[PDB]
Amino acid sequence: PTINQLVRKPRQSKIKKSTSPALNKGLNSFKRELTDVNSPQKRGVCTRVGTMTPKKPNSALRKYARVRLSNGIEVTAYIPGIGHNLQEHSVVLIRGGRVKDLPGVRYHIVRGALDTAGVENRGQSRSKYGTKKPK
Amino acid sequence: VMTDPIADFLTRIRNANMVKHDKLELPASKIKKEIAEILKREGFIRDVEYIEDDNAGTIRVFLKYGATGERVITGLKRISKPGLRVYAKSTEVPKVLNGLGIAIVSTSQGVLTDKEARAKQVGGEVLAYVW
Amino acid sequence: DRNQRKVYTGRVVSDKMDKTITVVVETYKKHGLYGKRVKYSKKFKAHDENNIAKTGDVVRISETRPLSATKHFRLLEVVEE
Amino acid sequence: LEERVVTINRVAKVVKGGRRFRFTALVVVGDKNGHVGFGTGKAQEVPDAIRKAVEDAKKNMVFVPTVDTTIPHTVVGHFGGGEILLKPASAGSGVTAGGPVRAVLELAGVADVSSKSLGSNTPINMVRATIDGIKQLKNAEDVAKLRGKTVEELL
Amino acid sequence: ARYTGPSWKVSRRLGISLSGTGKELERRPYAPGQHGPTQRKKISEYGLQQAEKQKLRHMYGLTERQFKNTFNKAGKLQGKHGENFMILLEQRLDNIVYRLGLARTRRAARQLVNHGHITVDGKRVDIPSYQVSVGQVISVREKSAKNSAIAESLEVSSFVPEYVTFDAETLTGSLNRLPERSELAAEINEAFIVEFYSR
Amino acid sequence: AVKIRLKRMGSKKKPFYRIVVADSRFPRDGRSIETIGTYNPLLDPVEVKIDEEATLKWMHNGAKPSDTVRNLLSREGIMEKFHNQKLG
RNA sequence: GGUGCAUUAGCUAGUUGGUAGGGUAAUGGCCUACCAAGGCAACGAUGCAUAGCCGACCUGAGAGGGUGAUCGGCCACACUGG
RNA sequence: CGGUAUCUAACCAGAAAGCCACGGCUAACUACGUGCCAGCAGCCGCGGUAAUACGUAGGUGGCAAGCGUUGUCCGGAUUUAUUGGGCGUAAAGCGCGCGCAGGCGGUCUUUUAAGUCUGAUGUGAAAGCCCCCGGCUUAACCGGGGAGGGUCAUUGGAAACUG
Ligand SMILES: [Mg+2]
Ligand SMILES: [Mg+2]
Ligand SMILES: [Mg+2]
Ligand SMILES: [Mg+2]
Ligand SMILES: [Mg+2]
Ligand SMILES: [Mg+2]
Ligand SMILES: [Mg+2]
Ligand SMILES: [Mg+2]
Ligand SMILES: [Mg+2]
Ligand SMILES: [Mg+2]
Ligand SMILES: [Mg+2]
Ligand SMILES: [Mg+2]
Ligand SMILES: [Mg+2]
Ligand SMILES: [Mg+2]
Ligand SMILES: [Mg+2]
Ligand SMILES: [Mg+2]
Ligand SMILES: [Mg+2]
Ligand SMILES: [Mg+2]
Ligand SMILES: [Mg+2]
Ligand SMILES: [Mg+2]
Ligand SMILES: [Mg+2]
Ligand SMILES: [Mg+2]
Ligand SMILES: [Mg+2]
Ligand SMILES: [Mg+2]
Ligand SMILES: [Mg+2]
Ligand SMILES: [Mg+2]
Ligand SMILES: [Mg+2]
Ligand SMILES: [Mg+2]
Ligand SMILES: [Mg+2]
Ligand SMILES: [Mg+2]
Ligand SMILES: [Mg+2]
Ligand SMILES: [Mg+2]
Ligand SMILES: [Mg+2]
Ligand SMILES: [Mg+2]
Ligand SMILES: [Mg+2]
Ligand SMILES: [Mg+2]
Ligand SMILES: [Mg+2]
Ligand SMILES: [Mg+2]
Ligand SMILES: [Mg+2]
Ligand SMILES: [Mg+2]
Ligand SMILES: [Mg+2]
Ligand SMILES: [Mg+2]
Ligand SMILES: [Mg+2]
Ligand SMILES: [Mg+2]
Ligand SMILES: [Mg+2]
Ligand SMILES: [Mg+2]
Ligand SMILES: [Mg+2]
Ligand SMILES: [Mg+2]
Ligand SMILES: [Mg+2]
Ligand SMILES: [Mg+2]
Ligand SMILES: [Mg+2]
Ligand SMILES: [Mg+2]
Ligand SMILES: [Mg+2]
Ligand SMILES: [Mg+2]
Ligand SMILES: [Mg+2]
Ligand SMILES: [Mg+2]
Repeated sequence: PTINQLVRKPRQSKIKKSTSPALNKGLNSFKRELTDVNSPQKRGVCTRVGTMTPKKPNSALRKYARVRLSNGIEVTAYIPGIGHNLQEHSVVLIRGGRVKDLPGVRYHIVRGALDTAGVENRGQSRSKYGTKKPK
Repeated sequence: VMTDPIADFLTRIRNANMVKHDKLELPASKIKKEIAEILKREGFIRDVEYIEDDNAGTIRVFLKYGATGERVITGLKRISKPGLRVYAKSTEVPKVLNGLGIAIVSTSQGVLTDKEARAKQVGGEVLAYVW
Repeated sequence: DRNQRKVYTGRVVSDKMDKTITVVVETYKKHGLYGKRVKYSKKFKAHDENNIAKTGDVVRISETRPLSATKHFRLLEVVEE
Repeated sequence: LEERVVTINRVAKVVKGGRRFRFTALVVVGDKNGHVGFGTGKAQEVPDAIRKAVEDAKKNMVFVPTVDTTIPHTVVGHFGGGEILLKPASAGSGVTAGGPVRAVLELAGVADVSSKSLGSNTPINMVRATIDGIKQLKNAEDVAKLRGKTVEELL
Repeated sequence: ARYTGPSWKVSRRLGISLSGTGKELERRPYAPGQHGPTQRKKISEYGLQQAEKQKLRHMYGLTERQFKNTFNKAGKLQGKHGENFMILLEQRLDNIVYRLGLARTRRAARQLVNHGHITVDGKRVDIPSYQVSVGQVISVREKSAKNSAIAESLEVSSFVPEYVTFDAETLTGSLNRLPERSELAAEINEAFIVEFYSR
Repeated sequence: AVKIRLKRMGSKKKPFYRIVVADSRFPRDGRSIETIGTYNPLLDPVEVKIDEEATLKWMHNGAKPSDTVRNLLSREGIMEKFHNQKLG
């Protein structure tokens, strides 16, 4: 563009898109409106516990959960590790991170932080999956 | 030449350098008069001749090539243009190729290079880079 | 030693009011990011004691105390009519 | 000479019976005094490809001017989709350059240069672009003789 | 001291003797671990620069958060960045005690400066990072200048570098001048440290 | 009630005051009119610095000192000079 | 001098100016009586959304981008309205 | 604050090290178990019977009283390009014209000083960044002096370029 063309109507850059849109929304009950607060974690109650099959070319049976957050937003999470104690109407803590195989999943349940517990007989990478020191 | 007589004068030289011409002529002016002389002083060209005409006269610039046919001028450009003028403060007068080139600045003490413009503690409008 | 006041100059634009005029002042600011000299134009109100001026004249105005709701300049002198 | 390989690429041509593979190796060769060159060679085994490139490279030497352990001024190389600007740096600052543009500056014997590749990042064109910039590079005594001046008068 | 662990395997992984000459590379001069007698590998540009930062900081045995901090304040000095960065390391209290011959190894000088056995200008110093200056009388506390360890560590020791003057009778020393980058081991390519901290 | 007093600086348990002239209203460490000197109460023979020309210029304009600064202006022989200043 | 929107184009009726007066520490449509019909806007008025402002802070080769927690200056507020 | 900082004496190596990574980007490897299962994943992508990519042990590598994960901002991103990009075929020339405002404008002389350059005076508080000194056993931290920072105001000059 000419300099004059760029004085009458300057340059406006593209805007960024958040990968975890349900984590930067807060709630307050009095005004019944959604607030704009960035938060590393949120907690909610899991309403459905089960599995689905991943997309090609993977073929395992992946465990998931359907939680209802503390701002009212309904999202789908993923349970890492081997074996979980989660049932319906359990209280879990959730965090960002998208699993590529599972289509709708965008969050990722943190283990050992709340009613959900750490994996049994874990020896390495043990701070993840939240299990204590064997010694 | 319709909006810049000075960019036309600069771009005639660059066009004639490429095909290794030995001479070019163009309509004259008072400011193109001063640029041609500055160049001659630093040995960028060989000589300048002025011709009287009916209206405004012309000017002939004798391009200089070293031995083995190696060009003396590597390139030119225009800095302050009608769509956007640039003026340089006394300490903002730039160095071109770490002094291996020159810059032509139009100070209040006439048209000068960047070498002696900052030796007089003056600034002005920056016209061109020649290296 | 006595302190001074700001003085401007410009063109009368309208005379449709009683005992006052409307001068316009133009200057060459530069744009913030591209550094191009752009025109700036802000127009004032001046106290015309006796309707001296006419539209399109060149006049000088000097600052005073607030004389009305908007006017706070006085007509100092006229140059070109 | 102190050759340094840059990239080894495995290309293929498909034939009526299938694909026939090959290896192309890019090599930069130079001595730390100020001469450097590059070459390429295609063969069917990696050690065979390298030998051809070194033999090819030793016939394309170019000279770099290195006033005060640095390049004289700043230049921008340009070859196809590859573009690279070189700028002198202060003494003791090391070589600040990318993958294949650093190879031709360390081999050439330069110590203090900064650069940045503004175009594509194909190794074959990031070496042509750097060598092109080396061409436009010229010392003070060389300019002084051309313009009929003295080195003292210029600076 | 701070790296309370084996010292031979640090040299073997890096490939140079951090404790004098050949003392820990006489037998098995290859990297530690299960492998090392098997084969070697090809070092990348990252591995070439990262293997020389580790040559310095394990030579003086100081942590990373302190290695980086002293690299920035050497960047405000006159001269060349890597040149200055290496004379500051030579100027810590540990090295100065080690240079004089009071200790066999820097891991012994550090455990000596730590406990207060040395005095600078008649005052106790309980810390090893004290950045000593030119012409400060480095001495030993007049309560333990008879210990067998320090006495056994002088005769069994080497000569003295030029930039330090030491009296075994008076147990005193001083930095006569700062070195000029040629006095030390100079086995480290200082340009790779400076390039590494700009990646 | 313009007056000259001390503004507390330095770290915890290591005070260092800065002799300043300010109103009686603005906060202890807040806005002031100008700074005159320093006063280090920790080392034994106290180190104090005074302008010697601004302070006298201020005491004439009604800027009464505080309790401690009067002592500091006493040992300096600068509050005696104000007494002879009025008599002369 | 420092913001987003035209998928917000007209806004204004003590509003713009004048003559006499009242009021205030003080000039002034600040308020009043009479006369007049002006004034602002594509150099963005009007409306909606959002936000306390700055010294400064983080990043960057720089030009810039993002922020206004701690400490200092100014403003505004004190359950909501007068 | 408070018998707090600091100092002196007697005896103990005795009470005081974890965290995640090891296909490549990226420093750093082999055994056993499982067999498109269980599972890993930031991207490329790994698991179907020899898995340096899943799980454990041995061994290594980066940090270290911390080490990782997640969220948010700048960088890399020349990916809004004034510095610093483009439009024949990759995204990108209005279907074409007449024209208001606006942007830009051939040669020479005299004059003005709005833009431009320059000298002096006033100011841009303290703290912060930076430079030079000094005090805590060093450092962080804390003191003293300075520098920088304005399309800033008043005032005096220059006349090459734009008006
Ligand atoms: Mg992006
Ligand atoms: Mg989105
Ligand atoms: Mg993620
Ligand atoms: Mg205005
Ligand atoms: Mg080109
Ligand atoms: Mg191109
Ligand atoms: Mg190398
Ligand atoms: Mg620490
Ligand atoms: Mg530097
Ligand atoms: Mg730096
Ligand atoms: Mg005392
Ligand atoms: Mg703001
Ligand atoms: Mg009145
Ligand atoms: Mg009033
Ligand atoms: Mg009316
Ligand atoms: Mg109207
Ligand atoms: Mg309009
Ligand atoms: Mg509103
Ligand atoms: Mg609101
Ligand atoms: Mg608000
Ligand atoms: Mg950048
Ligand atoms: Mg900045
Ligand atoms: Mg900003
Ligand atoms: Mg905050
Ligand atoms: Mg608060
Ligand atoms: Mg105010
Ligand atoms: Mg207030
Ligand atoms: Mg109030
Ligand atoms: Mg309340
Ligand atoms: Mg013992
Ligand atoms: Mg893992
Ligand atoms: Mg892996
Ligand atoms: Mg594994
Ligand atoms: Mg281990
Ligand atoms: Mg380890
Ligand atoms: Mg950018
Ligand atoms: Mg984009
Ligand atoms: Mg551009
Ligand atoms: Mg493009
Ligand atoms: Mg499109
Ligand atoms: Mg197209
Ligand atoms: Mg067409
Ligand atoms: Mg049209
Ligand atoms: Mg027109
Ligand atoms: Mg003209
Ligand atoms: Mg003219
Ligand atoms: Mg300040
Ligand atoms: Mg601050
Ligand atoms: Mg000190
Ligand atoms: Mg400080
Ligand atoms: Mg200071
Ligand atoms: Mg004149
Ligand atoms: Mg003239
Ligand atoms: Mg004149
Ligand atoms: Mg015009
Ligand atoms: Mg003119």
